This record gives sequence, structure tokens and C-alpha cells, in this order.
Amino acid sequence: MRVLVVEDNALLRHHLKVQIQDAGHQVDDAEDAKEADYYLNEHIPDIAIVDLGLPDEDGLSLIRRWRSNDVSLPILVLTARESWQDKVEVLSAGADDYVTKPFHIEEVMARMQALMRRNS
Amino acid sequence: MRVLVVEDNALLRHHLKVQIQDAGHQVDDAEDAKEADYYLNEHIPDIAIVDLGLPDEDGLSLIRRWRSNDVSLPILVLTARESWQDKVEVLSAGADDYVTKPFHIEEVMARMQALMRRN
Repeated sequence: MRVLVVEDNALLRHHLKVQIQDAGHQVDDAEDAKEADYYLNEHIPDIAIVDLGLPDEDGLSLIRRWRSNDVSLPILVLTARESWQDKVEVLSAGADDYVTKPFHIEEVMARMQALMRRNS
Repeated sequence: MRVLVVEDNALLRHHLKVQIQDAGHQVDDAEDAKEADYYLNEHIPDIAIVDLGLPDEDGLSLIRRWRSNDVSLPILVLTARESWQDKVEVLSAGADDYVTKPFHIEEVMARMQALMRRN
């Protein structure tokens, strides 16, 4: 499967990509929202991991905009924000799931896997 | 649409049932694993909400047994467990998501909707 990772922190972004690659997937890694639009349009990914703290455009704005254009793939959010209202808001904007920071990387892998399993 | 709630605590079960009804779905509410199997055999729900603290058969076993019998509907687990390793195990069992107890009902409604939306 093809995974799009959108993550502003270079080190995290690279870690994500190599772990997901090592599990047998192809990964596009974008560092901001507009770059995310770049990968989205070039190859439709099967799944996207989106950090909300993008320097470009907030991740919620990004999810909203994709959904409102009938982009329907599963999206797993990475987020600093962790109140229960934040989580309702994120889900309500079109995300399928979220992981709160700080996180272990095996937690994102496990969430991504569960969406992949459902999706396919 | 149709929701199966599996919850050993009568009050939480009753409360869950009416919130979900208030959002406009029909709800089967089961007390333990065997009663869950009863409803599942009656109607395939669009989703099952499964608390793990069942007296019958612990939630995870239930979910593993369902997955192995090709029951593939979305499952949102309710759990008390804390460890980030414990959370990961439940998804490994076949669950799609989980909410920790205590929770706000709005969180559970939002997770159920996210799953019905996608499926």
C-alpha cells in the first residue's frame, strides 16, 4: 500500500517513513500542507498520516478541505491537542483517528495498521 | 443505522443506549458475551461497542473469536486499561478503536460516527 506522511519535524517524518517502508509500504513524505497536496495529486495514497501542526495551513483546515473535495481515504492525525473536545473536533473534521503526542512510534504503526486492515 | 452495545454495567449500558438512540440509530444492548452472540445472530449491526470487562468472556477473547469466525464489522472497544502497550494489544485482537473509561459520551459518539462514516 501507499502511505502519505505529513509531518513538519524532519526527524519524526524520516523515522515514520523508514518504519512504514520496512513494513513493506511505499511512503510519500511531505513537510507541509501544500506539499501534501502535491503528493495527494501525484499518486492517490491509500492512507495518510497528518500532523496538525503544519507551518502552511493547520491540519484541520487541510482535512476539511480534502473532505469537502471528496478525498475519502483514511486519515490518522498526529496532534499536540488532547482535550476531549479537540478529539471530537478532529474526528468531526473528517479524520478517522488520532494519536496524541508524545507518542511511541509503535503506537502510530498500530493505529495505521488497524485502518489499513479495515480499509482493505 | 444499527448499533450493538456490549456492556456489563446496567446503568452505563442503559445510558449508552439512549445517547445512541438520541442520535437516531437503533440499538441492541447486550449484558455479556453470550447475549452479544444472541443479537449478532439476530441482526448484523453496522458497529459493535464492546466493553472488555465482561463476566462471560473477556472482551478481547470475544473480539478474537468473532474475527476468526469472519465477523468483520467495525468494533469500538471501551476499556479501563492504561498502558500504551495495552491499548495496542486491543487493536491487535481485531478492534478498530477504543475509548478509555471514564470518558465523555461525546467522545464515544464521535468515534462511532467516524467508523460508520467510513464504513
